[PDB]
Amino acid sequence: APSVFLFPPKPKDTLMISRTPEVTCVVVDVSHEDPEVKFNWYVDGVEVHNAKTKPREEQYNSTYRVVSVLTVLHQDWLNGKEYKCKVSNKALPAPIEKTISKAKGQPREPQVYTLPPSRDELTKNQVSLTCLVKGFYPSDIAVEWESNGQPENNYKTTPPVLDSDGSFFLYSKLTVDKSRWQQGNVFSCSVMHEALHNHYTQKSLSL
Amino acid sequence: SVFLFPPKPKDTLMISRTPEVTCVVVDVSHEDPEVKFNWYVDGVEVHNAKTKPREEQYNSTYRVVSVLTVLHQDWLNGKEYKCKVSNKALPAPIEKTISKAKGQPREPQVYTLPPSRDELTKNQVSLTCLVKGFYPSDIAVEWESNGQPENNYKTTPPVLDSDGSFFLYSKLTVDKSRWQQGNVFSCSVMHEALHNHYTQKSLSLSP
Ligand SMILES: *[C@@H]1O[C@H](CO[C@H]2O[C@@H](C)[C@@H](O)[C@@H](O)[C@@H]2O)[C@@H](O[C@@H]2O[C@H](CO)[C@@H](O[C@H]3O[C@H](CO[C@H]4O[C@H](CO)[C@@H](O)[C@H](O)[C@@H]4O[C@@H]4O[C@H](CO)[C@@H](O)[C@H](O)[C@H]4NC(C)=O)[C@@H](O)[C@H](O[C@H]4O[C@H](CO)[C@@H](O)[C@H](O)[C@@H]4O[C@@H]4O[C@H](CO)[C@@H](O)[C@H](O)[C@H]4NC(C)=O)[C@@H]3O)[C@H](O)[C@H]2NC(C)=O)[C@H](O)[C@H]1NC(C)=O
Ligand SMILES: *[C@@H]1O[C@H](CO[C@H]2O[C@@H](C)[C@@H](O)[C@@H](O)[C@@H]2O)[C@@H](O[C@@H]2O[C@H](CO)[C@@H](O[C@H]3O[C@H](CO[C@H]4O[C@H](CO)[C@@H](O)[C@H](O)[C@@H]4O[C@@H]4O[C@H](CO)[C@@H](O)[C@H](O)[C@H]4NC(C)=O)[C@@H](O)[C@H](O[C@H]4O[C@H](CO)[C@@H](O)[C@H](O)[C@@H]4O[C@@H]4O[C@H](CO)[C@@H](O)[C@H](O)[C@H]4NC(C)=O)[C@@H]3O)[C@H](O)[C@H]2NC(C)=O)[C@H](O)[C@H]1NC(C)=O
Repeated sequence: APSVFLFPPKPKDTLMISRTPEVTCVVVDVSHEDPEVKFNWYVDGVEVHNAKTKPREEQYNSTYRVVSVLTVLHQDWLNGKEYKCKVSNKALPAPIEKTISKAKGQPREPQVYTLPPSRDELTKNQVSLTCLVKGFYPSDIAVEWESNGQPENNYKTTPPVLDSDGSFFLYSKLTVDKSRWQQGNVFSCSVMHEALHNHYTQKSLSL
Repeated sequence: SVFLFPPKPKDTLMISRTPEVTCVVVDVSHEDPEVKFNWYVDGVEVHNAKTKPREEQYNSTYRVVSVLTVLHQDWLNGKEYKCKVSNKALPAPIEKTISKAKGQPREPQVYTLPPSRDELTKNQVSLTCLVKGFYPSDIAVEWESNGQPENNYKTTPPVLDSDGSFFLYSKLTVDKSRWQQGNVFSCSVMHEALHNHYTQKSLSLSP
């Protein structure tokens, strides 16, 4: 019998007016015997009609996969609207329902702090530039690094972690050739979040 | 449904502790709840597992569990632990295997980072412990001061770095005053690839 997965928009998508945030309702394990899928969409319990439902794609395990995509208003998502996908199939005793929304709670502003490498790490060929991002809510967030207006690609960011006050934190780690750090180049940690002014801040780091 | 859980990292690294592998069984009904367990170590049956007396969950389903005690070195030497389960609702007995992640162990580099200047505005401050370059990801991190344990800390999960090794960050939050006074704070790290399975690095206010 069929299964349903509801996917939220990307954090970046909801924070920038230029981007297009979407909610996606994927349905898997639809059979040949009853292959028709109907989708119904609701926003805060109210039906909407603007969703674009893709034609169904057969898969290698001889089950059908069908996707539906609802485009979402930036402010609706940020204002906490609930997005419901109702999925109907003649193989299902009742239509499956999933709901998704922005995590509930008062948004909190990220504190962004850049940390230089430890003295001890200077023995090595490469060094670690650390960006601590703390006290934010909800956990939806995007983090990036750049230098001299151009993007630094050798970095990893930890997932968000629930702190003891109910807020979230994370760390991002940029790895650069020691030489570059020594020369005095400026490195910048960019952070995108709803509780930031213009949904964006950045903090710089150098010696 | 059956889920096989490994030991806690701390348990396998200290001879005093008792590492255990746990075989948790979910969705057990009242009509046919007569669960059995068979355990094998490297394909060889072992009879020293203790099965837990049962508890029941919020739904009509029961939550059931068995626990096998494990030799420290067996787990560190990569032995395979198999849990076999039979039930009246089951067409066939479910079975699962688990073991330590394969690969050459790699030693953690541990670096302590003091708070950013900007965070000094606040009532509390963040002491950061960067732990990098370790393999496998099983690891334990702790903080202490004056030989006594600091409780107000959180540690990120391990994150896969670009070289195939893992890193993480641990964040200790202390009252700003304490940092100012010049107290010494220490980040303790436990891992298989460390000498005596243990290292620690200290942090304090350096004029
Ligand atoms: C038959 O085949 C199909 C398709 O398989 C084809 O494709 C290949 C994979 C390959 O196998 C090929 O041979 C086949 O032709 C199978 O469909 C698959 O079915 C599984 C379920 O069995 C389904 O479930 C998992 O997927 C969720 C994540 O999916 C995203 O990421 C995947 C990679 O990680 C992608 O493959 C997938 O497309 C999808 O990708 C995202 O798509 C959106 C929309 O397009 C994009 O916007 C997005 O960017 C993109 N991301 C990425 C990274 O690409 C995963 O989340 C599901 O997890 C939940 O379900 C489990 C319960 O089953 C829970 O254990 C789990 O915790 C998750 O749910 C939690 O709990 C509940 C929900 O249960 C929530 O309330 C809660 O919030 C949630 N989170 C928690 C608790 O934290 C799940 O693991 C696969 O996605 C699906 N594959 C595809 C391609 O659709 C089918 O199984 C086969 N059938 C049989 C019988 O064999
Ligand atoms: C009736 O209720 C029960 C009880 O649940 C209670 O929990 C509450 C939160 C509440 O919501 C309510 O549900 C109840 O009060 C329901 O059962 C629960 O749900 C599922 C059963 O479908 C089951 O499996 C999921 O969790 C697995 C891990 O659970 C650990 O962590 C949970 C917290 O996140 C704990 O709740 C849980 O106890 C367990 O905790 C660990 O336990 C050991 C004990 O030894 C400790 O040592 C350990 O420290 C401890 N804590 C933690 C934090 O670790 C999870 O692994 C499962 O995920 C995999 O399998 C899914 C298949 O369902 C895949 O979809 C998914 O991708 C996962 O990943 C892949 O799995 C394949 C194998 O399938 C691997 O090969 C592959 O490598 C792997 N890839 C990955 C990860 O990339 C799964 O999500 C819960 O355990 C169970 N809860 C309990 C408490 O037992 C039940 O649904 C209800 N009944 C009905 C009919 O609905």
